[PDB]
Amino acid sequence: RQIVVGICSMAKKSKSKPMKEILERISLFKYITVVVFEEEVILNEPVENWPLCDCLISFHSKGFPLDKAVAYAKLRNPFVINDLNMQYLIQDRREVYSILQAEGILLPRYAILNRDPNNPKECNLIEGEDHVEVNGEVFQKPFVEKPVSAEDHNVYIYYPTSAGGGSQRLFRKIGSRSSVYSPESNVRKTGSYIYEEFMPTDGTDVKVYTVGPDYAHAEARKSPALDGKVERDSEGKEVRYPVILNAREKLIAWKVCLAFKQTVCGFDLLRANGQSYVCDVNGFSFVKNSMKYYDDCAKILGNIVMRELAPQFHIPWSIPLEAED
Ligand SMILES: O=P(O)(O)O[C@@H]1[C@@H](OCc2ccccc2)[C@H](OP(=O)(O)O)[C@@H](OP(=O)(O)O)[C@@H](OCc2ccccc2)[C@H]1OP(=O)(O)O
Ligand SMILES: Nc1ncnc2c1ncn2[C@@H]1O[C@H](COP(=O)(O)OP(=O)(O)NP(=O)(O)O)[C@@H](O)[C@H]1O
Ligand SMILES: [Mg+2]
Ligand SMILES: [Mg+2]
Ligand SMILES: [Mg+2]
Repeated sequence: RQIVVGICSMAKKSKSKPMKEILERISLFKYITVVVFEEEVILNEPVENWPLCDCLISFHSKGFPLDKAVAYAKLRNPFVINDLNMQYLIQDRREVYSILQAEGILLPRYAILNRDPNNPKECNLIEGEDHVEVNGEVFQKPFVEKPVSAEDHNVYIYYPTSAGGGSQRLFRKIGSRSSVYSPESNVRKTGSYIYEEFMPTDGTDVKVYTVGPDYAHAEARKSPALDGKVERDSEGKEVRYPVILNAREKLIAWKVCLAFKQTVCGFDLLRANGQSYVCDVNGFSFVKNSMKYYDDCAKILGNIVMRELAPQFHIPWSIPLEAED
């Protein structure tokens, strides 16, 4: 019998072009059958009625019942590609940063401001014109202010007086824009935030996409900290710039993939001051518009499934070679 790979995510993800590109390729594996769980089933059926699988690829996005996925994995005990419980922690930037620190991964100097919504003024924040003090720790402008919820993309950057003051307000892309300037120079007064040092890059962010700990694709985009206008080619796709990871960065990718237990993992790197700093870990994420990524990702995922489960199924399997980039 076939080894069944189950895909469990919201339909927007399960029917996305990159998902479909990868699944058609995984399906080329002789002994693998792919089953995509229907969103209506995920949302409305108890987990006892969900399809069986031997290997589970499942990940959280908006509206996804992560508690049900975890209960399904508990019930059926499949081989899990991206750990489900870690996906609760990935929603909280404080937990992400704590894991990165515990792994010796360079990240911006930071402090957490936890604010009681009942007594918002009592928290340990002192604000000057050109700096803040968070639990006594000083951040000179420019600094970054991130909501503790990793799903809240309202990240603000505060400029020093020497550069005109005010702030850049980033947000989930709305059309041709990913940020805007604001004359406001004072920090937000409601909510809990991570404050961190601004790392000077060349104006680009590096996005890294792992498929297991030994393969990572990287590419760069214009930072929204810049001016907020999204760069587009004549075709209307967002401009992306080529990146090859250095030896240190390839190790970063290995560590992030393993520490978060996300085989398929996206994260952000800031190249600054001759080092590379992780500033965000997003979990499950596919590269778009690269035929070579689709090929490599599907092959790697298929080989992981076979290596783990071929002996159980008495299917003969010799471990092949695999790419890094
Ligand atoms: O609801 P918001 O937190 O504000 O943002 C959603 C995106 O969901 C982010 C999210 C929220 C909760 C958990 C994980 C991820 C969601 O991402 P995904 O998790 O579905 O990938 C995003 O879609 P995409 O990544 O495809 O751009 C938007 O969802 C629109 C939406 C749909 C249904 C109800 C509300 C909102 C977007 O909504 P708006 O455009 O109205 O802000
Ligand atoms: N410490 C920093 N120094 C300089 N730039 C930063 C810093 N932190 C964040 N940024 C910039 O601000 C952007 C958004 O911050 P990030 O921590 O990536 O938030 P996000 O909202 O989780 N993004 P994503 O989940 O990738 O959609 C980054 O891509 C960088 O361009
Ligand atoms: Mg097949
Ligand atoms: Mg990011
Ligand atoms: Mg993020």
